[PDB]
Amino acid sequence: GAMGSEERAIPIWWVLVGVLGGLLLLTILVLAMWKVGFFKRNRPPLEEDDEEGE
Amino acid sequence: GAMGSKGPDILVVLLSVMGAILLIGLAALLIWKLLITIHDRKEFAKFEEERARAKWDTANNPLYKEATSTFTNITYRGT
Repeated sequence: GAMGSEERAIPIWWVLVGVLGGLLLLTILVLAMWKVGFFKRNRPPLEEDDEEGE
Repeated sequence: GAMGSKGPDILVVLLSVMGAILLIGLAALLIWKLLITIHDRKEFAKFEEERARAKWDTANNPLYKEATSTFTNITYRGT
């Protein structure tokens, strides 16, 4: 046996359960990228003291 | 079940499923990437916008420093 897959059915549940976690991944990814830029400005090393200048 | 069936493999079919998750996030990644980047395009623009007018609005306007006028002062002349 080989090319044929006697499981001709393609259970969408399985795909759904995976696509469902893709929403779970979509959110963690969306955040992680949001972090790749929202954690950049949170400059915690005391940057510009008074207003902007030198 | 013990992690999917046993005779088959469920690995190949699952491999495709996982791709969708990764792809569904890569598609949303792009959309949200512009949401966080576009928030800056405004200041980034307003930034270079001020540096553009400030010059044309200072590289040739030494009348203000004087007071608020120059010519059009027709009156009793002398020297």
